[PDB]
Amino acid sequence: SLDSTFERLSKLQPTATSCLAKDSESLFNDLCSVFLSAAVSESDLERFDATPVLSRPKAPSNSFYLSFYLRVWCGPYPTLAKVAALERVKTRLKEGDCVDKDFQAIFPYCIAALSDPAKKVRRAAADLVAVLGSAYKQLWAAKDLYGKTGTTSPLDKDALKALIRSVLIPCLEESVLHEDHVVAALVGALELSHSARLSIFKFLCGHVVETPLLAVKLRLLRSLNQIRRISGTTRTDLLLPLLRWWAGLSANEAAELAAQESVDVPAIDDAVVDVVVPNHAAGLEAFFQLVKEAIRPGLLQAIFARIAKMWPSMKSDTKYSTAKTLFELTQDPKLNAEQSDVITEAVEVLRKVDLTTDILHYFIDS
Amino acid sequence: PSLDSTFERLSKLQPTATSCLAKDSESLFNDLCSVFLSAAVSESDLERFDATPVLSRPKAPSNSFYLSFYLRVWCGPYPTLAKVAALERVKTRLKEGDCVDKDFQAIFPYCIAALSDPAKKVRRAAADLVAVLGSALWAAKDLYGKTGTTSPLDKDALKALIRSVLIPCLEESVLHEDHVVAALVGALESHSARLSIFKFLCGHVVETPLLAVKLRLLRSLNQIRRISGTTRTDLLLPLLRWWAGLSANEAAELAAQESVDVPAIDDAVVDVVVPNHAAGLEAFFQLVKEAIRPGLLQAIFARIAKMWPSMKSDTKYSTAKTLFELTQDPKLNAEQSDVITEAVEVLRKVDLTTDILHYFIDS
Repeated sequence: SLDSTFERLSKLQPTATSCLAKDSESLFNDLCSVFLSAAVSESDLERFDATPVLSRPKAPSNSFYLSFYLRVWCGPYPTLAKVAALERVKTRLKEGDCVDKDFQAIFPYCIAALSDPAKKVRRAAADLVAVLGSAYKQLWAAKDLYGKTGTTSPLDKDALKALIRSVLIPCLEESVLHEDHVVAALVGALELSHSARLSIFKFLCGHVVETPLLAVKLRLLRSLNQIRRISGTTRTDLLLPLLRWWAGLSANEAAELAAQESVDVPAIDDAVVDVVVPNHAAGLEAFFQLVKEAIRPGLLQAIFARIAKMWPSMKSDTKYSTAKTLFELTQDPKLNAEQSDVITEAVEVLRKVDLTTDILHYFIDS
Repeated sequence: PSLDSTFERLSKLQPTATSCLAKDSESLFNDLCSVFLSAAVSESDLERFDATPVLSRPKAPSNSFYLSFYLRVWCGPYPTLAKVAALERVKTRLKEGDCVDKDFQAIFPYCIAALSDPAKKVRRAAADLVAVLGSALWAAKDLYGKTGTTSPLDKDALKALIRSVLIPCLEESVLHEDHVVAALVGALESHSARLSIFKFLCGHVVETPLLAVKLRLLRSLNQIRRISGTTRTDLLLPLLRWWAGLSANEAAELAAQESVDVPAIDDAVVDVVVPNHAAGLEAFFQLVKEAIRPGLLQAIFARIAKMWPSMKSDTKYSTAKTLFELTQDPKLNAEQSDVITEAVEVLRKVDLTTDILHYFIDS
């Protein structure tokens, strides 16, 4: 109409559950449908922004208002709406009531938005990071942003000033220029402070585990995954439950979440499996456990292929151990009865890899 | 008197028909050769010697001794002037219409071997001799004792060797020590005279006692897997068998005698076997199961390795099964043989197939 729908939304109940949370799913789509039509007019854009369920005067108290737009960018929605959303939050956070709460939990989504292909979106997330950075020079949605939990390992003060001032703000311009430059920049940052790399690292990783946005997981992972270790803690040591969650869900379940965000299941499989580092005993065990349990085939494939890629940098003795398991796996009575593809995939690992003298003696002696 | 004492001592020695490229006439050859190396520097002593009655000019070709002596001297660890002297003595001895009735083709291997010589003087002297041999069967069953030229060249095949490959690349081979082997390879790579030349060359390589000539000729023969249905392996296998038969003593000794290296031989002998040769690879496995010199062992396995990528699809499986079979052999395991270790080195170095791996697992 579009005011008839605007009035339908007028009589709507404000809430505190975030949009990045389970309970508010049915609400979000409804609002989001309207936003996709309202965002073409600055007039209707304000109409929408203003209806009381969004609760502009309740962000930062509420965690609803910002969460809605976070989710609208980083979502399978056309460019002008991702821009519009980034702007609604950009201008809304300059208002003054907002200089007492922290809002660090937005940076994952800005970081994500800077990997976006649309030039206008990268510039919009750039501007938004600038405003977020001017702020300090406590925590918004600290435990409610995804419903049950929020920002799991918060960012330290020195780590925050290092995130903004050392890694985030200096790379904005080239990040607007090169759709790829963000992952490169963020990796080259966490590989400027010694313990700030660690706190930024943990912070990013936790948000990657906890969001429902597969898209955010991927974009953050394009960079986060290409970091083997930082001061005694491996990225696997931080992200392994992401792998256990993703592996556990059915083919339906994965196809369905992926469809909802219009992302490709294989890309997720690859990204999830890339969480495990070479000489990580527990990550390897998780791999072997997960393949013994019934799982999506593309995931099975992705896991074994990862074991292969991991093989060259596997140390000598864990190489032997991985061959022992692969062998025993070929020899397992239950999988043999199933004639599962686990056998064939395992033998393919044993082909494609460069074996060692010791492994060969294992093969000979039984 | 330059050499009168020695020449009178050689006078009293009785000529024989057992050839120099044969077994028994060893100390005799050594003796004659020692004197020759000193006699070859003076034309006076060269002629005194050439004439000595035990050499038995002009009884060659009645007697296979005279020509075999100088043959053995080109292809020996002897100074340049002595090899040239021998090449010249045979050229001169053979332009003499005394010999226009016998066929001296059994000399061509030794010329070919001689044109690979580094010293240019030797190369051109062998050039002279190839041309003189070209203007025109000697020792056919005698040159090496029990056998001679085991597979000879027909009329068309011999004229093909002379006019087609030898004499046209002759001058460039005198300039370049390399152009000989190259010329012969690019020659066997006419038909099917190629095959008769091939058999002929190989027969002399198997049969000669001159490891140096075996090598020099193999530098070429080994560069040819097959031509018109016959594998070089099928022709050279008894060489491999003989050579594997030798003790470390005998190989080091024979090698010393000609001043060639046991390893270079190990290499050339083993490359005799082409990849997809059932009987040759089978021979390898038999030989390694028997006692052999380690250098040969290393070389045999090293060869199986190199041969692997060209092993046919199924033959990879069968031979990997065989290698495995060796590693599990209890008698060798008690010996803690180096065969086991070299086999596992093969099974490591090689790209396996799913079928081979399943063989390993179901083991």
